[PDB]
Amino acid sequence: MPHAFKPGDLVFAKMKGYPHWPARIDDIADGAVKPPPNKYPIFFFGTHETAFLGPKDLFPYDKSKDKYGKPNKRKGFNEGLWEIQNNPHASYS
Ligand SMILES: CCC(=O)NCc1nnc2n1CCCC2
Repeated sequence: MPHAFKPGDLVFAKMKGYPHWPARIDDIADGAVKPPPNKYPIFFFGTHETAFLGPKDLFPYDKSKDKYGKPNKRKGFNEGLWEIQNNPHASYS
């Protein structure tokens, strides 16, 4: 059965106006800004941006990749597909 989300989990993450996007749950570094309650820090592959999202917008990657993991015209998306498949746990700073 499923656990709660934890840092390192791979997802497609949904935000208003964008396609379901390759992303990971991030850790919060010591001394860095924490997310609001009930929100997770989501690192978006390709764009390398971070937003705070709750589980309603987080789709586990294994289950969802058949539907959401196809090339898209949006800036950063196809780079993001490469990252989530080939080196999802790397430093992208
Ligand atoms: C998250 C930061 C933001 O609002 N910038 C717009 C934006 N541009 N590409 C993306 N995003 C959002 C999430 C999918 C990747």
